[PDB]
Amino acid sequence: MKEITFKINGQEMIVPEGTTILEAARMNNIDIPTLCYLKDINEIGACRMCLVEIAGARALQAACVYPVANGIEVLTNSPKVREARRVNLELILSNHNRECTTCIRSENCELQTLATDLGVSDIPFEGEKSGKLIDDLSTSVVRDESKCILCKRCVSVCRDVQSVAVLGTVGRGFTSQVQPVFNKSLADVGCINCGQCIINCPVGALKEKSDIQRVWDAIADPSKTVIVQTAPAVRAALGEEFGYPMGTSVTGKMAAALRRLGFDKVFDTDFGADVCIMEEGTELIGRVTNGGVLPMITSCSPGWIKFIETYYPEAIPHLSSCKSPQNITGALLKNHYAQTNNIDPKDMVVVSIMPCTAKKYEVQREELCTDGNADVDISITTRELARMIKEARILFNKLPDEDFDDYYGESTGAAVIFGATGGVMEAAVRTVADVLNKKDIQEIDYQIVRGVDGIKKASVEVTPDLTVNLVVAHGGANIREVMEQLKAGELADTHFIELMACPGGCVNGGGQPIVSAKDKMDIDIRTERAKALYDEDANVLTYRKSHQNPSVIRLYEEYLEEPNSPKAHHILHTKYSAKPKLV
Amino acid sequence: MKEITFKINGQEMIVPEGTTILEAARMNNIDIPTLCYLKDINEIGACRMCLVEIAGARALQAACVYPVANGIEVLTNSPKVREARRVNLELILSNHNRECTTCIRSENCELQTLATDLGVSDIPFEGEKSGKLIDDLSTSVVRDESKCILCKRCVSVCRDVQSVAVLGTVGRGFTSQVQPVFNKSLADVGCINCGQCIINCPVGALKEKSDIQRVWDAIADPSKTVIVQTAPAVRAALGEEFGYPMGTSVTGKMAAALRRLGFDKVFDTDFGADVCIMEEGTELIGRVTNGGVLPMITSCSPGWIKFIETYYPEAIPHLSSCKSPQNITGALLKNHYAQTNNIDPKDMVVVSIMPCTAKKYEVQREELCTDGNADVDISITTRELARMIKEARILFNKLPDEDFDDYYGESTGAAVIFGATGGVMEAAVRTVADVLNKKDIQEIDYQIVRGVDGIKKASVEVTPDLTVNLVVAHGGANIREVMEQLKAGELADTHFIELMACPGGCVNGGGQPIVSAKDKMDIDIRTERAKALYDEDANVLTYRKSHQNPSVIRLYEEYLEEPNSPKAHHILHTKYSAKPKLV
Ligand code: SF4
Ligand code: SF4
Ligand code: SF4
Ligand code: SF4
Ligand code: SF4
Ligand code: SF4
Ligand code: SF4
Ligand code: SF4
Ligand code: FES
Ligand code: FES
Repeated sequence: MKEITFKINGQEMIVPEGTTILEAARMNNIDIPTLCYLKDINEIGACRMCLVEIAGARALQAACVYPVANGIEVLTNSPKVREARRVNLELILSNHNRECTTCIRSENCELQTLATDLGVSDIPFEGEKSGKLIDDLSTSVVRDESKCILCKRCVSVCRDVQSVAVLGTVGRGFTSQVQPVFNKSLADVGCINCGQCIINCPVGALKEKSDIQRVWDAIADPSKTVIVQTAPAVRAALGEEFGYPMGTSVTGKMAAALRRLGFDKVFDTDFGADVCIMEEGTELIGRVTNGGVLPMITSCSPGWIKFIETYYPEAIPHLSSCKSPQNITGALLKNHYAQTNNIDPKDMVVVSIMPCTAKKYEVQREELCTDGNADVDISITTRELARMIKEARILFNKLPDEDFDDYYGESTGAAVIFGATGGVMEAAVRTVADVLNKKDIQEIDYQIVRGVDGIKKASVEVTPDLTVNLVVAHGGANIREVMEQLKAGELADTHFIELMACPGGCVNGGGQPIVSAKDKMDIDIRTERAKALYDEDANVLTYRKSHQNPSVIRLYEEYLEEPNSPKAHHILHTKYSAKPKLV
Repeated sequence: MKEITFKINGQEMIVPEGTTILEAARMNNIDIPTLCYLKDINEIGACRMCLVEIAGARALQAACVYPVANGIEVLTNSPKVREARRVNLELILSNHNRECTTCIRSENCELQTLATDLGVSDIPFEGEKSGKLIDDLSTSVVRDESKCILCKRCVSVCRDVQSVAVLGTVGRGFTSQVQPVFNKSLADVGCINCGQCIINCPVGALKEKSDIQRVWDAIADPSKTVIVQTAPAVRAALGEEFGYPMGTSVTGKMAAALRRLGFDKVFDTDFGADVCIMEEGTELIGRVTNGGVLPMITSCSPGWIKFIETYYPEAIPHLSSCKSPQNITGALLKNHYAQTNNIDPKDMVVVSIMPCTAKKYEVQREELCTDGNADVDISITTRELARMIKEARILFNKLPDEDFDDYYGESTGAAVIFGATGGVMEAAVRTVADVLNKKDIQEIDYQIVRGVDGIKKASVEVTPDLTVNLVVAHGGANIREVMEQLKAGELADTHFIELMACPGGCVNGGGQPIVSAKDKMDIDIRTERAKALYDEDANVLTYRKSHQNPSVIRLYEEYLEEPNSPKAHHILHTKYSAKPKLV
């Protein structure tokens, strides 16, 4: 490690080799504007915002990608720098459609914050913006080309982080635009509905498919009763919308606010989640005792199973036949609650507040229906629920707390930890150990693989006669790596591999509220969300295990008999088919 | 008091007579959109944004000015209400220029918040705007009629609370615009530079005169050294810009930030304020001992003295020849500091940070010059200081603290109370009692006059042979009332009256940062600012009395000789002439 000495603006510093002047000034309490810069993701120098005077330099240099050097002098407040920033913002703003009353981003468009910050009132230079081509055809992602700034963040994210890379650049000059391949639509190619591309864009050129009109139409029907259900991870970040500090639980406030909307029933996805935990435990027991297809993987997140269908069909024996916890609880409410309440199943409308955006495509699937009836009707993301609350506009900061409904709102901590990565797998191994060997484990040690961060390996003795190999995976690149190893066959001994496309778990999902870059250089939002969720876990004083909850025991005794029954297979078990690829 | 029962949205409530529905919903934790409503100021129903359904009503009614009645039923989320709100936003935005990148208000324009809140899709209803012209001619206030939406808050403020009313409405249809009288400019009529009209406008149609370009030109000069001057009320509300809670002191942080800006010298006005208090007290003693013109009034705030010379020339003999504390400090730096430092008086540039906007007109006055030299050069408000430091872009939330330079940065609590209501006169009577009778008083009981709030009276025995009558006034209507009473001669026995043009004192001045009506309904920002300033006063552990400060004693002994000297009169005392009126 080499030590570099540099002198800026009255202060000298020693830094390691590879240091950039930007985060060096950040550490030394100086801020420089950023558009195209992301920490360790997009470092190319296309933004052309961050100019600083360099001693001995013919012209200005961009501080974003500028490596430090020894003995240099840097001054950041010359008149040339200010004039260059003003003129360059005037140039770049002549393309972005200036009707900022109606952008979804609106208040936190980083371009708008820069525009106000530089105080550049006038725009002397006119122009002819590029062609307006609204791609309002796909299922989840909507693109608008009248806004895009060629920041290149979206393409870098979809190339590196997700290892999919269905976006590229075409043309030259004004003809240069970001497009999918073959001039098709997003849904016509192998897009995974990752949600990272829509969350990382600093302008609002991308938006999600809005179904709030359908929601208002559904709630407007007196003949239709509404069943709303909640994720464990909605209270992980929603408080950030209302100016609350990171890590606030508003669960009772959320229930009260949803009741003020006039929803007939409020409920949690937790109960069916415990049901499917019992499920995967049951076919674990079966595949152990019958030599089932191994290694086993879950079927929780729609995104990566979509990826497996699209790209690697050869692992289709390895998937779990179970349907998603969303799908489990949706079918459960549409059947058992309907039987108890003696109401026509078409007379219920079920709405879900989930953070994945891939569920928008997942609900559109033909085969996720029971008895020809829709298990769930409308799925919505956290951001658009927030805007629904804002258009209703109840002062959220003074709500009291409320409880959930019988029976399917009850909670357990091992099912609270669904929000973080591997909590599903933790609950599964804890429950199967409790069932088979009466073993009381709370946490599992994880082996961090050298050179790859985000992949986690574990192996704990479930029974003295059977030690189960455990692998955790989040991040599309990690999925690609572990799938390549699985095709190579070196994971033959492995038993469970848990996968989601979105890195860091659902707290880092596509439906989570938008955050800027500044807080990302400060604090990992994943870390604070995980701490808040784990603190919520430690406070669950009713049950830390799913199989001990009296509600799931009641349902199993009365209506579900045992898992892997013919009724259980017919209602909760499904098959998947490979999808045609257009790549 | 009559009790009214009303049943809204599933809950019944009792209110006193005259309690309209909006605050009834507010205390019941329900919010309704407001544009044209202000608490106790503007109740007219022009906005037509706050529509709510009423049982048995042919059409919708505006909740803003709708009185409650017994046995009514109110529904707030019918589809009719939503469609009406959406169409009225679509209509009203068709006139407001949609160039929201470069409004001064920008981020916190209430129209932007409403536009995002209602989630308006597009504006199909095109056309042309009203005729436009920018009156970029007045000294302080700048108008842009292309933006304004006929909220009528500005005209109500300038009519009621200021008792000036130089704004009105003209024309029919599109020709209906708010304008001054006789198609003139703002500076051509009896405008007082109140600043309330600037602070209260919820759209950004009004702004202050910007001189940041002159500031950057001045600081760019190496041949000119810069001395910056701070008012005590600057840190009363600066923190609100950076997301800090109400009542945060960043004084040392401000000193550090200013030093990072390249200012050569920093100084606090408390020294000159103490000198002015001594001069006023010496004039007190002289007019008592020589039968001077009574009652005594200050000459502190430029606004009200502008009002007096413009409207009531008969009060000139009752006025005090002393200049404003910032002006006296500027002259002192122009003469005594120049003598000590042996630097040519034109080679200094002095910039002042005032919460008044009337100082912009005040510095333009030709009579306020010493020896043909400009006492102070540039004055800027707190808001544009925030803008200049934001574009300077140092991360203000992690700055350490710094001290002020000698001998003119030292402070006393008697000068800390300068910004608060009545503190100047408090310090004056405390110091004169200390000088003449060695009387130790910390606070004086005040008589609140019945029927008028903001007019404040006291009479405590300064000496057993002389009790001084004490009156404090803030608010243009209160100024008008006390001036009318003075002309009637009812205040013959009175000795001191304070006149602050902006209501509530300079802590509520035009230079303070913009706040929204949501802030104004629940809490008075004046109250929290006064509490912060008084807590700062209680922590002043160096001196609670001006005349015990060694710095003022040194300057009086070495350079100022005795107060009310011929040199003191020639340097610190001035005459005012009546200005022609065009009303
Ligand atoms: S980039 Fe989009 S959100 Fe930002 S100011 Fe422009 S239109 Fe508004
Ligand atoms: S969406 Fe547009 S602005 Fe955002 S990264 Fe992609 S190309 Fe750049
Ligand atoms: S959804 Fe995923 S695959 Fe599709 S463009 Fe975005 S990041 Fe790429
Ligand atoms: S992290 Fe969450 S949103 Fe992302 S794929 Fe997994 S379950 Fe879906
Ligand atoms: S009213 Fe002014 S500040 Fe508000 S959006 Fe329009 S232009 Fe921008
Ligand atoms: S400044 Fe103009 S737009 Fe604002 S309230 Fe007054 S008249 Fe209406
Ligand atoms: S500065 Fe004062 S007098 Fe002039 S328009 Fe504003 S409120 Fe009225
Ligand atoms: S109250 Fe304050 S801001 Fe208003 S005129 Fe007086 S000193 Fe200036
Ligand atoms: S912000 Fe520095 S090059 Fe992008
Ligand atoms: S807020 Fe203006 S009419 Fe009600």
